[PDB]
Amino acid sequence: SPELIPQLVANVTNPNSTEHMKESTLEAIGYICQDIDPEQLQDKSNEILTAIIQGMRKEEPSNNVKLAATNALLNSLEFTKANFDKESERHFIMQVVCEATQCPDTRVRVAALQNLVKIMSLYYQYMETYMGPALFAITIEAMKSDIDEVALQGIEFWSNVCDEEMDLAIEASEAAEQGRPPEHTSKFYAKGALQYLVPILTQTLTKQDENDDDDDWNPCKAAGVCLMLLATCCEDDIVPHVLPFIKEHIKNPDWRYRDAAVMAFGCILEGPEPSQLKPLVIQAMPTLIELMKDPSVVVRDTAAWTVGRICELLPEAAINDVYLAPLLQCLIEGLSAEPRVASNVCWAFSSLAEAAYEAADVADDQEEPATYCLSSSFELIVQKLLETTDRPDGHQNNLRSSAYESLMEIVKNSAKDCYPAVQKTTLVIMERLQQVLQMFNDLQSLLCATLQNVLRKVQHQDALQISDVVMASLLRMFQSTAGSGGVQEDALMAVSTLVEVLGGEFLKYMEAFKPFLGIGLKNYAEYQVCLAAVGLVGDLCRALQSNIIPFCDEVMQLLLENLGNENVHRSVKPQILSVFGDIALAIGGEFKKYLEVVLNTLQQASQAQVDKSDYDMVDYLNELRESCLEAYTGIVQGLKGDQENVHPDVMLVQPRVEFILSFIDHIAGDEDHTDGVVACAAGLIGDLCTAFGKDVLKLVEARPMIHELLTEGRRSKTNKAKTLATWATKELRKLKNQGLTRVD
Amino acid sequence: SLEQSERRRRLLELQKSKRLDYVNHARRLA
Repeated sequence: SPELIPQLVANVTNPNSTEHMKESTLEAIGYICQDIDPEQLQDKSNEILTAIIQGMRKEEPSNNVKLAATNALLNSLEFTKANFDKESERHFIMQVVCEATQCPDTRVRVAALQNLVKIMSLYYQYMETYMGPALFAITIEAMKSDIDEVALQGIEFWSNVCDEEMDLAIEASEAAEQGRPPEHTSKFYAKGALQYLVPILTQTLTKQDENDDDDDWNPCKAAGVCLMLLATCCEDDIVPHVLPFIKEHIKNPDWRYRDAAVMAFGCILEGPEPSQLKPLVIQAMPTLIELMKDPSVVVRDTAAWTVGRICELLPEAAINDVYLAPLLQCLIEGLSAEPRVASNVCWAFSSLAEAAYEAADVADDQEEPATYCLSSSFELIVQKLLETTDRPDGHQNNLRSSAYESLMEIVKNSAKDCYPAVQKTTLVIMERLQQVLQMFNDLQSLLCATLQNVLRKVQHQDALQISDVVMASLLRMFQSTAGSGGVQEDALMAVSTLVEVLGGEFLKYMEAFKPFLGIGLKNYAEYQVCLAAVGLVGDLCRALQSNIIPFCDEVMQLLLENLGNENVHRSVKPQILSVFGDIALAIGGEFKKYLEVVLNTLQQASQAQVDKSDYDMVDYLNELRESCLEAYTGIVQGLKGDQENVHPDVMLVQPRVEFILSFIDHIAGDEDHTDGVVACAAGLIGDLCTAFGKDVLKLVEARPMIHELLTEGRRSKTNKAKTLATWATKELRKLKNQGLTRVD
Repeated sequence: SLEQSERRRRLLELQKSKRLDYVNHARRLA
């Protein structure tokens, strides 16, 4: 900064500067610290702090100048690292901040505590046990204040202390395992303040905003998060401090205390040893079932969340031959409650399904369990979740997404005596495939997983009926609604799943789908959709095999036009080349129609080169080369066939063998080749051996680097290169030893 | 989104392995 920063600093340090001059400049200084990177500001940090501390000092009469300077400190902490390093400069900064927290003005008071929070978040290691009680006294008093903006800073401070000390606990745990001293050692401030922290936080849980709002962030919510972070930070230590509050207020006539009891209990469910928490959950269960039917909307919401958190963190307790029946019964009714409650109920069911599935007995010769502890309730709970789906208020609290997520999870994690209900409800879900698609992000992957799951375990004719529904929904989708880029991609990946499971039986749907597959391959602008469409063709090649023949003319046309287009993202090219191999492998001799142009494309793509410097392009070249090798492999094998002798059709690839082996030889000579490329090269060499015979051996032996590439492959770490390089060596050895008479 | 990238990578790997299984069947391996 040529002259600017010094000008600002001088206008604060100057004793003749007016109240306006100092105050306006510190705000200007403050915003500058929010702008530039430490590149310029770390030289000036010595001078910027001089002006900042000058404005915060006890001796400054104006509170406006104090606030401006205290706010400026907050923004400058990103590069006070070198100043915090020396203890005397640290002693001065800390004293100024601590004295600023005692200022009669509230605006300064809050900003001074904001500093303690951020300093704690950044420089934990530089805080000595010396500062321990000093910081404890200021932040605890901040917590006990009637002003909410003051209370929030006191709570956030310890939440940040917990975050830092949890990472240090992790740091110490791995250091012990490895037999090392931890790089940094925890000072356990949270453990030492826990006695005093919990009574305050439990009491702050009683100050809920009766006029409820999710956007608003207040001391009551912060307290809940704080107790939760204290539970994971201090583990079993927290239990004796929170439990007497819970037990005393769980049946308080005042809803605010009753709500605090269920919250506090829910907050301590992770951290302490599950062996302590399980009997406590069992003890609290009857009361928990009562609190589900609480008159107060607030208590129910917290009760559902507590139950929903029990099911996730402590599954063995949620399943109980004693309380399961009344638990499931009240969760059913909870789906008819407000979205605040019903969403957590959905979450509870999903965890219960996983819990009941994991626990279920599976014969050690069988795939799935015959029965599980949700079988009696299965049909009822899966029906009420679908009705929860039809709720016109499903948008709020994300009820609709929670209901579908449950429905899927329940259907996935199910016993055999639930299969009729599984099949019925999964038909309904697939009927609404469009709005499930157009609906967080894992929901689509979980939908593909469940569809994959159901199709495999249900009776074959029932899987065909589900497949009929899925395709009926997708074909209606494409033909009705416009077609969003993210939506189409998810729709294609959905098709991929069905194809991979159905195999050759997908041929039913091939007619009605081919236009929409074509739209995907024609989508140059949104290449992610394109890549998915390219991927699907390969899946179709493995599924339909030679039955894809009457669909190849068009597909091949689209794939070749895609390659000829100069504006298609580079990711698409190698995938199309790979899929040429899948086509040739599927259609066999029928490929002769496309052969010339494909071989000419592969030849051009193989000779493509990028410069050594570009780290990204070198990774791309190998991805392109891998696809080139794969393509040839699919072509050589495809025209060869699976018979006794080689089909004469491969002799059309014979003129290309010289180029192919030169391409492999050039790959071998390149030190920067990948294990995937080496594997694909070794694979191709073996293929050439089986197709063309002893001549290949001679041409391989004349290119000595190929011998080295094979040696490298058999010794490689990966399973792919190991297997294929051994196979090519074996195939080359067969050609070496053929026509040799054996003797005893 | 980070969730959509991993959803994309997982499918490509699966398609690549299924391709390898089909070719190695034609090659007669393992």
